[PDB]
Amino acid sequence: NIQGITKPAIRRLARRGGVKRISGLIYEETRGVLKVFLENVIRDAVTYTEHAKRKTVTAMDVVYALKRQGRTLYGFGG
Amino acid sequence: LRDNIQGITKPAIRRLARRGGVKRISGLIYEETRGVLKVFLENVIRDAVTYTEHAKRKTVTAMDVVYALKRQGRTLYGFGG
Amino acid sequence: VSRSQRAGLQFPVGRIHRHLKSRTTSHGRVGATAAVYSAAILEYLTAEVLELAGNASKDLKVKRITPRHLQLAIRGDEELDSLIKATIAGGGVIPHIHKSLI
Amino acid sequence: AVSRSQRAGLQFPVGRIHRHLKSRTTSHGRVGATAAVYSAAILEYLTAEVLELAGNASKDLKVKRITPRHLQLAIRGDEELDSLIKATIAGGGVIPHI
Amino acid sequence: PHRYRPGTVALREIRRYQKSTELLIRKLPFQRLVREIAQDFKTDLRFQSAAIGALQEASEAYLVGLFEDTNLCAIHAKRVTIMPKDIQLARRIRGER
Amino acid sequence: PHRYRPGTVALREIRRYQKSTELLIRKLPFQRLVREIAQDFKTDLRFQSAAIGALQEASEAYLVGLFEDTNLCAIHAKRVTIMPKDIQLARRIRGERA
Amino acid sequence: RKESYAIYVYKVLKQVHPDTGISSKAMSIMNSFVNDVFERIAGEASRLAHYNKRSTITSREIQTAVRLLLPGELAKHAVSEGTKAVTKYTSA
Amino acid sequence: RKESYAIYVYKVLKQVHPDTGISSKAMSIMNSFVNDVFERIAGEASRLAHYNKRSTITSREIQTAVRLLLPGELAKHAVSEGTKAVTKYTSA
DNA sequence: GTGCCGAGGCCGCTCAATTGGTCGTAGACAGCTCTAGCACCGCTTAAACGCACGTACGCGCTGTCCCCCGCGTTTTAACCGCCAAGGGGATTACTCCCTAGTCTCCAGGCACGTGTCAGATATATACA
DNA sequence: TGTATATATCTGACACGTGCCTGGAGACTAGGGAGTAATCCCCTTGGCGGTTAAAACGCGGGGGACAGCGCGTACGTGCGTTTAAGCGGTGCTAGAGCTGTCTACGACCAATTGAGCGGCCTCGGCAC
Repeated sequence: NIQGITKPAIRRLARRGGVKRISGLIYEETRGVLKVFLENVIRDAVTYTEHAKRKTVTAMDVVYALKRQGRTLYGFGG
Repeated sequence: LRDNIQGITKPAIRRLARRGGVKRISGLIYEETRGVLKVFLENVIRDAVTYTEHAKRKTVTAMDVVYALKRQGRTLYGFGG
Repeated sequence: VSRSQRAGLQFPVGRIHRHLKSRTTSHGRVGATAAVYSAAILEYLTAEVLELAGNASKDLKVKRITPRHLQLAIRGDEELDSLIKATIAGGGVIPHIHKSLI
Repeated sequence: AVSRSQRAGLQFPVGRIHRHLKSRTTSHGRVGATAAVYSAAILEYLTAEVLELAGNASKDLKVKRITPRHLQLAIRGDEELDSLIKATIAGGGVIPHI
Repeated sequence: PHRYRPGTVALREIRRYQKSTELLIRKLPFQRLVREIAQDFKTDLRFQSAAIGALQEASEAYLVGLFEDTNLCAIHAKRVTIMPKDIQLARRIRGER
Repeated sequence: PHRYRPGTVALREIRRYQKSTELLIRKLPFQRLVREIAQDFKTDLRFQSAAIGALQEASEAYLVGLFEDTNLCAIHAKRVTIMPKDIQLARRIRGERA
Repeated sequence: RKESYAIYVYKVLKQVHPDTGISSKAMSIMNSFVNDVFERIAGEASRLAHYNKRSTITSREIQTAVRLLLPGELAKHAVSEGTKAVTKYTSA
Repeated sequence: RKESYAIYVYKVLKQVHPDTGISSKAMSIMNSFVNDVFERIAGEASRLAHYNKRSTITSREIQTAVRLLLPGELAKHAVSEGTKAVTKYTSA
């Protein structure tokens, strides 16, 4: 499912940061960097869910997992 | 104890650049390295004063430097005991 | 007579004192003196964010506080950016354009 | 009579770890007996992992005692041991990169 | 018959997406990627409705913040267009690698 | 005479300072710098014998790690000599203000 | 059941900017900021009693964690605003 | 008076490399590493019970905090080594 | 190979590990109530893939200043060891008065239902 | 041709005010944290004057930085038109959450006897 992010989807993300010209090989590199960062948050949410003997990832499992990495996100109960 | 910013000489910064992998060093590096180190040193020294005044003490012990460096993110080992 | 009106604060004193005794530690004791100073720090930090966010709302002719104004007030200030190092959901970043891209 | 560390086959003290846990976290909580045995195995496995890589590199420099310099190369040289130990060893230097 | 200069259209999108607060990445392709990665750790996993919006807000904020430091490396090297090698340079200083 | 080329002498210092774990910055000039900063926070302050060495080990480790990320910006910009403008670029990614 | 600060944030806004309001999305942002600060104040003050061989946490441990978590500037104004309610609550 | 791990570090080294030794500068590095890990294990396991409405820390909380702190690989080997001493201590 | 001060192994002292016994109240797991998760029906129209052709960033080559390396006389002030006087950290004994813990009294706080205006749609004109 | 400004509209959702139940507040007594003085003697700061590492000023000339002419291929802008995002919803039943009962297994308390801290001494690792 690595083909979820299309080409114009990555271009829209670079316009917010301040990137004018985007190379053609950026779409091939952005998918690899995002997959590495996503592997640390998804795996951390599985361990937090199995500790409570639950099979459904709740909304609080993502907040408690992102606090240890440093990217604290608000607006989701904490 | 006045104008002690001239302690870091020119060859003192050259010894620290060779450990990382810096070949040639510019002339304006000495004027910028002293200002960067002064900003970083102002966060660890100030944090050690607050930790010492809480115990009603006047001398900065060795334990106050380790507790102040752990909160900033630069944990230093060896001086723990 | 509640303990919040006697000290001149809007934060609950009994709630903060009850929460502090249920964290750390077992041998540690949290008296009534620590609850008064703890409610003053949370109230001053709350009014400081609402003051900077409420000033920018008067420029767009709006009434309710939007999450977009909360990001421009926290990230735009050089004193509240190092303290609040989180991420506001639904606010974006500060619109900045470099001079080498014009 | 019989120590708790000898029955479990570990070298770390079990009574010292269980005693220090009750003074930290939490207030109105209790520390289970099974938690002290599992905590002694984590500190023992991490200790032997650093000493294993440091002892092999120290045998090549015709030295017997473990120097603080070899302890830095055994941690910073390993990729898995670099992200876990994010501190700074006093008197060890960095990896000679050129 | 009427074509703009290569640079005026790209500059108009900077002042538009920076003011909006909606999500840039869609929700359907992003939901299928999370279920695939989580399937390797635990099979037959489920996600709540609010759990999808929490992961999307952190993924978009991380990609936007990373592009800010990545574009600074191109201007510092007397360039304008970003390069794939500039991502690994900024990730090494931050501590990701 | 026996004048070496400008380049073969600077490379020898990289393989020498990286092997020894000695202190690069001196102790006497660095002691007067700490007392000047701590004079505005609280007057009549003292420092122990081990407290001075702890602050010196952290200052050398911070300057060494800062020069590693700064030297990488020169190779990306097709340069060799470091510049003061390259130091502010690496400090912005880590999050160091001012 | 749900112990939050949804009734205390709107009271402070009415004392400074009475001609303003709040939304459902903006309520969770201000509520998460207060909970994150309280976790850092109680966490920093807990280590002060253990490192100094103490137990009873009074008003001295709360003021110590203010100057440590704040890089000055705003930390000075919190001292005058914190001690104003302590003396008023005792001398009453 | 001085509760440290100066007698337990040298015992593990004798079981792997008996022809080696230790110094005073190297003992402070290994002692500070165990103290820093123990402060992170108890700190991570404390939030596992409060967020799930619990008050007892058993063997399930220590194993859960291992995978959360360790970036895999070494976290898998600690499970087989941790559970080996738990069953041996109970079934004895 | 030649010299000096830290590491390994002993004896002794006394903090706190380990046993047995009694009983509070955490949490294992029995069944029941009913939120909101997963899979699939199809119309409407945003946005993704494919690809035409100039436009203007990245590329490499090579001047010519004026960057700061490399080597050596003279110089400022660091490291070394040892002297004497008194700041303010250490653990050591006593009682004031902080704040943990028990019932009873009665209001702050917070779930659900209720009006009507904040600010989102997308039609207008007048400009940047 | 491209973003603001303007009056109009639409119905989701913020603010208001009760119904009722925890969990805030107050008087009281029990007992241990740490008030703030009273002690000995750790190891900070300041003093002198030797030796000899390494800091500072100045020399000549290699090879670094980065101005600017111009080859040639990657990617900006936009018409045409593939195929899957998102909207209106309806049915089935996983497994989150709240409330029961009564056994599994830590805390507290109080006499034993061995783990391990502090101070000694003899090499025997590794510094010049």
